Amino acid sequence: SRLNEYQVIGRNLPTESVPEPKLFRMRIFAPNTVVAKSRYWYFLQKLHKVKKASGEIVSVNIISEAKPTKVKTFGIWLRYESRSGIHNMYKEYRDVTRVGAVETMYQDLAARHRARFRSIHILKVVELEKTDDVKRQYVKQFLTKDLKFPLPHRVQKSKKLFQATAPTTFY
Amino acid sequence: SSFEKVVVIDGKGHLLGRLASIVSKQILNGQKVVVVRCEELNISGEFFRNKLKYHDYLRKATRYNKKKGPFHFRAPSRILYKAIRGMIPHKTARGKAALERLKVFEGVPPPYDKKKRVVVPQALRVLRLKPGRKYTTVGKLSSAVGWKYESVVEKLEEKRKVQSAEYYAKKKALTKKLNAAKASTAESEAAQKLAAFGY
Amino acid sequence: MKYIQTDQILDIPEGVTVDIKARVVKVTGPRGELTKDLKHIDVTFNKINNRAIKITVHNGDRKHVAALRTVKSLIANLITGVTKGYKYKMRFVYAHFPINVNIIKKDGQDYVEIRNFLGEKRVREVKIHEGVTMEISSTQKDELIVSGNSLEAVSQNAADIQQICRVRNKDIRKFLDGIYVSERGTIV
Amino acid sequence: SHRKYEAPRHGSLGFLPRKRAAKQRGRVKSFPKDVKSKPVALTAFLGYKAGMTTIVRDLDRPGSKMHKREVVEAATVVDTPPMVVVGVVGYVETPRGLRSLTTVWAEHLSEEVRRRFYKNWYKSKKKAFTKYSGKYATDAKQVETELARIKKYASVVRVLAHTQIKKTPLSQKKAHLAEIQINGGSVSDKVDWA
Amino acid sequence: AESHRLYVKGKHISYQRSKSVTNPNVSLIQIEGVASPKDAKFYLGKRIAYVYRAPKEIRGSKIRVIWGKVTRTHGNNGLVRANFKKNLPPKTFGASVRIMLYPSNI
Amino acid sequence: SSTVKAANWRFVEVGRVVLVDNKELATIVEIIDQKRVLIDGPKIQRQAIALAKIVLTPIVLPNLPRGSRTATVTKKWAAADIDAKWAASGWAKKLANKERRSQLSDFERFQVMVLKKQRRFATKKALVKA
RNA sequence: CGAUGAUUUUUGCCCUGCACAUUUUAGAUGGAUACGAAUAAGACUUUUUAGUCGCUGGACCAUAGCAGGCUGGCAACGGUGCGCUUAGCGGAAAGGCUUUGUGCGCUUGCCGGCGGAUAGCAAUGUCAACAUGCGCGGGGAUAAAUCCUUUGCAUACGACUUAG
RNA sequence: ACCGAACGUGAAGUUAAAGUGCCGGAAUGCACGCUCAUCAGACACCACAAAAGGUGUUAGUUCAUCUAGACAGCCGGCCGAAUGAACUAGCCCUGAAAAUGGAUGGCGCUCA
RNA sequence: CAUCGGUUUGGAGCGGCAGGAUAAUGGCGGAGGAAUGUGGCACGGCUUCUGCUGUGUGUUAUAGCCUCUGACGAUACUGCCA
Ligand SMILES: [Mg+2]
Ligand SMILES: [Mg+2]
Ligand SMILES: [Mg+2]
Ligand SMILES: [Mg+2]
Ligand SMILES: [Mg+2]
Ligand SMILES: [Mg+2]
Ligand SMILES: [Mg+2]
Ligand SMILES: [Mg+2]
Ligand SMILES: [Mg+2]
Ligand SMILES: [Mg+2]
Ligand SMILES: [Mg+2]
Repeated sequence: SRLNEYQVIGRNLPTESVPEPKLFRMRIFAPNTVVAKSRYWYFLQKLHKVKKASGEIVSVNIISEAKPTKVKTFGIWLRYESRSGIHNMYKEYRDVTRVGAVETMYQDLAARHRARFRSIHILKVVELEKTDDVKRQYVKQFLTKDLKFPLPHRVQKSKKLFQATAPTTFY
Repeated sequence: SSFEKVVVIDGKGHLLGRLASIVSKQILNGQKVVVVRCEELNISGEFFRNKLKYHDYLRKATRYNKKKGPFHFRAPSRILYKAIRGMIPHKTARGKAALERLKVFEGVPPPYDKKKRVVVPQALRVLRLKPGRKYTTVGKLSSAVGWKYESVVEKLEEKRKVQSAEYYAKKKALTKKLNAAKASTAESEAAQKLAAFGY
Repeated sequence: MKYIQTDQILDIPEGVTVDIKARVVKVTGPRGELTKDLKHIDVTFNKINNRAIKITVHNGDRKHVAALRTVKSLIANLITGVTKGYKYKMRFVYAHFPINVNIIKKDGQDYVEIRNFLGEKRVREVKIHEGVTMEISSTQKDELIVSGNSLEAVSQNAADIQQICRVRNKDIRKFLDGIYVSERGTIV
Repeated sequence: SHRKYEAPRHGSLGFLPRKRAAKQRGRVKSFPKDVKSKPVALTAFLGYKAGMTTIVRDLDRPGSKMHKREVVEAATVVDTPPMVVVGVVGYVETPRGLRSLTTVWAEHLSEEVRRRFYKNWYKSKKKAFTKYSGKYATDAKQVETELARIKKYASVVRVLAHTQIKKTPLSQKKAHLAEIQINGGSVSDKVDWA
Repeated sequence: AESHRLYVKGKHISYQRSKSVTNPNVSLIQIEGVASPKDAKFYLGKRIAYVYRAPKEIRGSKIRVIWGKVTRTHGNNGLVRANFKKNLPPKTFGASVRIMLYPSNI
Repeated sequence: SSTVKAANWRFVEVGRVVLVDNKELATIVEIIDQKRVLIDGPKIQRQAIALAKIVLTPIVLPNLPRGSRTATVTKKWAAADIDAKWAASGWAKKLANKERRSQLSDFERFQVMVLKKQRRFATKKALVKA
C-alpha cells in the first residue's frame, strides 16, 4: 500500500491484582492508524494472552524517517505464507525511506511469490550501515565505485495521435 | 489533434492491432484514413507463431459449403482490414459508412506517393515492443500463406524510392538556397523585431 | 537480475583491422576480408586502442548477457579466419565399399561427388560453398581437406558432406561407414 | 456411427462445380514461363477436332516386352490451317495482377474475323474497325505510339490471332480469335515480331 | 482574408451511454485541439451550432441550425458534454459542429 | 585503423544536469537503482525521483562527490556556473522562444505577420538575384 | 477490375466555352505540408579523435484590404492569379509533377485620399466541390441487340454453338 | 436463482456491482516486478484439469569449499573471485487424446 | 443579457489559524568517526605525466561524506475558518 510507520504502545487493562501492567510497543507499517491498531492487536494476540476487549491502546505515533534524503540499503526479514507452507526469507532494498523500502518489499513479494499483504509478517527492517552487510548482488551492484550507466532506447511520449516525423530513441 | 481531410499513415513498423484500434476510432469519429505500405506492418511474436495462427484461421470454413465460410484474405492490406473490421460494428449502417472512410494499400500507389505520410507513435513497433522481442512482417506472413504479389510490390517500391530521392535532392537544394537568402536578409530591421517577438 | 553492465574485450593482432559500424563487423587481415551482421543483438562497441575493443551490454538480463560472449567468439573467429584460415580434415571410413570422392565442376559450380558409398548406385553431390576450397589429400589415403577463411562456411561444408553419407535401415553401431571430420584446425 | 466398410470417394472435388463452361472456346489459363534467351515464338495454336484414326508404330522402349515390336495405337487428327495474326496486346505487372494496357490492331482484318464481333452480321452495316483502319492514314503515328507504349511498359506480350475457318469444312463463318502469348526475346523483340 | 472562421471546429461523437443504453439528451462533443479537462473547461457554457442543409427552403434559405451549449467535461481526454435544444439526430455521429466563442469571458 | 563507431549516450552519473517538469534544473547526486536517483539543485528540492520523470541534459557538473549535501551542491553549481551553460544551449533557447511566443497578444501577432511580410519581400528579392 | 471495336440522318448522339435554374450530400469552411533507412542509432563540421542538433506539429507555409470596394504615389524589375504557349518526366490506380516565352490584372514591400453606420446588443444570417437539367455558341460522328427462321459442337425450359 | 440494487411520471447531481485498446461510455493513465508458450494467458458462482517432472527463468532456505588463491581449463604453477550440493515456491513448459469450423464474447494484445 | 433564489460540478485558486518528535529534514555552529579514501605520498601501464589511470597508505589537505548535538528558521501532512 501507501504506508506509514507507526509506534503503537498498548497494555493489558489494569486489574486490582496488577494495577500497572507492562507496556508493549510495536512498529507497524500500515496505511493509517485504524489498520495500525488492528495490526497491533493482531500480533499481540499471536504473542500474549491479551485481546482488544481485555487490553488498551496507550499510544499511536508516526515515526518519521531520520534522513529522508540519504540513500540507504535496507535488509528486511520476512515470514510469509505460500500456497503450501510457511517460509522465512531475507531480502534487500535500496531506498531513502524505511517506509518506501517496505512498500517496495510488498510489491516485490506480490510480484515474485504471489504473496498478499495478509500473508506477510515483517520480522525486521534494518538499515545496513556497512557495505559488507549487503548480501544480495542485485543491490550490491549499485555500490561499486564511479557507477555510470546509460539508458538506451528512450521512448518519447507524444501528446498527439499522429506524428509527422520518424521516431527516434537516442538518449 | 487537428481534424484533417485525409490522414495518410505510412504503415511501416506499426503493430497491427494497435494501429487497427487507433484507425477504428478515427474512422468511427468521421476521419478519413488511408494506410499505405501494409506489407511493412508488424505483428509481435515470431514468424512461425503468427503463421500457425493464420493456419488456425484457415482451418475455419463452413462445413456444408466452403463457399459460405470465412473468406481468408492473404494480402497484407486485407489482414489489416480484417483487424479493423473486427473492431468496427460492421453490420450497422454507421459502421459501414465508417468503413467507407478507410483505404488500405500495399506499397504507396498514386496519388499518395506525392503526399505526406505520418506515423502513429502509440502503435509503432520500435516504441512499443521491448527491444529483445521477436516480431513478424505481414508481407512475409502473406507470402507464406498465399499472397502472390510480393516481388511486384518491391519492384515498384524501389522505383518509387528512386523517384522520391530525386524529389528530396531537389527540395534540399532549394532549401539550401532559401536558407542562404534568409541569412543574407538577417540582421535587418524586420528580422531584429521578429527576433524580439520570438520569430 | 538485470546486470548493470557486462563487458568483453576483443584482442586485435597487429596486421588485423576490425571495423564496426551499426553492428556490421568487417574484419580485414592478410588472408582477406570477412563481414558479419549482428543486427539481431543489442550490443555496443568501443575502440579502446588499435589492439583492443570493448563489447558491452547495458542492463541486460541472463539471456541477453549470454548473447555477449558469443558475439565476442564470432568476431574472434572472423579475426583468426583472416589471419590464420581454417582447415577441417575428413577421413573416409568404410568396411567393404571404398568411397570414391571427386571434386567435379558442373554448370560452372564446384561439387563434391561421393560414389560407391556402401555400394549404392546413387551419386551424392554436395555444393561447395563460396570461399571454401576442397582438396583430396595426397599425404594421406582417403582424406578430404576443407579449407577457407570463414569457419562457419568451412564447418558447414564439412557437416554437409558428413550428413549426406548417413546409413539408413542398418545398425549404425555396426555399419560405421561415412565421411567424418577428424581434425578441426587452422591453415597456418 | 462410422462406415461399416471403407471406400474411396466417388469423383474428384477438384473439378467442381460440374457446370457448363462459360465459353465454348477453351481458354489458356496459364502460358509457358518466359525465357528471354530463347528465340521469339508462339506458345499455342488453334485447330479443329476432325476425328480419330489408328496407326501402327515400332516401339523404342528398352526393357519393355513390346520393345522393337509393332503396336497399334489410337490417334486424333486436328485440322490446323494457318492462323492469321491481326493484333497485339501489352500487359503490365500490378500489385493486383496482370493488366492489359493497350491493344494494337492490324490495318486490314478479314471478313471471317470481323464476323466475330457480330451477332447479326447480315443485318449490319459492317462498320467494325473502319475508323481504326483509318488510323493508319499515311503515317500511322497513332499505331507507332501505341506500339512504343507496349514496348516501354508491357512485361507480357500476347498476339491476337484468328483461325481461317473458311479452310475447314465447317459451315460456321465466324473465325475463332484468341490471345497467344509470345515467349522469347525482349519485350521490344516481341513487339517487333508481332 | 482567406480565412473567416470565428468558431472552433468540433465533432458530434456519441450520446451519453452505458454499454447497451444510450441517452440522447446528452451529446458527447470533441472540440478540436482540446486534450484534457483543463483545456475543455475553457469552453464550458459556450454555444454550439449544428449547421445542416434541408430540402425545403425556409425564408429563401436551405440552411438550418440546431443550437446547444457545452455543459460539462467528459472523461479525461478533453471531450465535453453538450445539451442541444433538440437532440442531435443519431446520423450526425462524426458530423462537424461549430463551437462558438460566446458567451465570452475573456 | 580499427574505426569503431561508438555510442554518444548520456550517462546516469553523479553530476549530470537534468530537467525536472521541463522547467527546472537539477543535478544527480547519488544513484539509487536502475530506475531511481537522488537529485538536488539551487532552485529545486532535494528528492528521490524516477529517471523516467526527468530528462538527462548533455551537461555534467564536474567533480561532484557522491551523496553531496545541499550546501556542497549549491556551491559547486555556482562555481561551475551551470545556469549559464544551460541557458547557452539551443535546447534552452528553444524552450525560451516557446515561452515568449506563448506570451504574444493579438496585436503582437498582427505585427509579427506584417514584419514577416517585409522580411519575405527582402528574402525573395535576395534569392531571385542569387 | 482492365483493354479494345462500333455506337442510330435521328433533330436524336458525342466533345467543348459560357449563362441560368435545380436535386443530393455519413458532413469544405486557409493548406492531406511527398526522401529513404536505422533505432545498442541518425545528421552536420573538422577530423574519424572530437564537438554540435533533437528532448515533439504550441511546427512550417499561408494569413491585413466592402467574404475584402474605388482611386494616387514611392521603392523594386521581384512575388502572385488567370489565359495562351515551350519542353520534359510520370502506367501501381499513371490523369499528376515540373518547365519556356507572352499578355492582362493584383501586390500588404512603403506612404496616401475616399467609402462601410440603421443588419438597430446575438439569431449559420446563407459565400464551397460534385451532379443533373435547361438555353445559347462552336466543332464532330452517322449503330446494334433481341424476337423470328435455321443449326445441333448444345439442350428439361431458359440458356448455348451456328447461319439468315 | 450469482453480484449490485428492488420499480409511480420527469429534470439535475452522485454512485453500487462491473469496468476504462476497439467493438463500448470511461486511461493505449501513473507505478513496482514476473512471463515468451512450434496447444501462452486473461477475473468469483462458471462452464475444468492431477500426481510427477524441467541447468527455462526468478526469488528464497540450509549446509559446504573459498585470496593460507574456491570451481573450470593448460601443463603446484597460470589469469583471479567467487563456487558446489540438497531443498522451497512464483510464472512458463512437459505430463495434456474426439469426433461440422469456432470461440478469454469478438478483434486483437507480448517493458500487454 | 443582467441580477436573484434552490440544487450542483469545478479552479495549477489566494489567505489566516492549530497539531505532530511544538514534524522529521535542510542551512549554520560544535564534537566524534569512517570509506566505494579527496589531496598528498610510494610503487606501475599507457600517455610530449592531455577529465591519464591502477594498486597501497591514511582521515581533509587542492573533494567530500556519516553519526551525535546547540540555538534559531521553514516546509510536508492532517485538521479548522459562521
Ligand atoms: Mg529406423
Ligand atoms: Mg534390419
Ligand atoms: Mg472407418
Ligand atoms: Mg454478498
Ligand atoms: Mg471509448
Ligand atoms: Mg508440480
Ligand atoms: Mg522452478
Ligand atoms: Mg498448460
Ligand atoms: Mg468479456
Ligand atoms: Mg446561484
Ligand atoms: Mg536539524
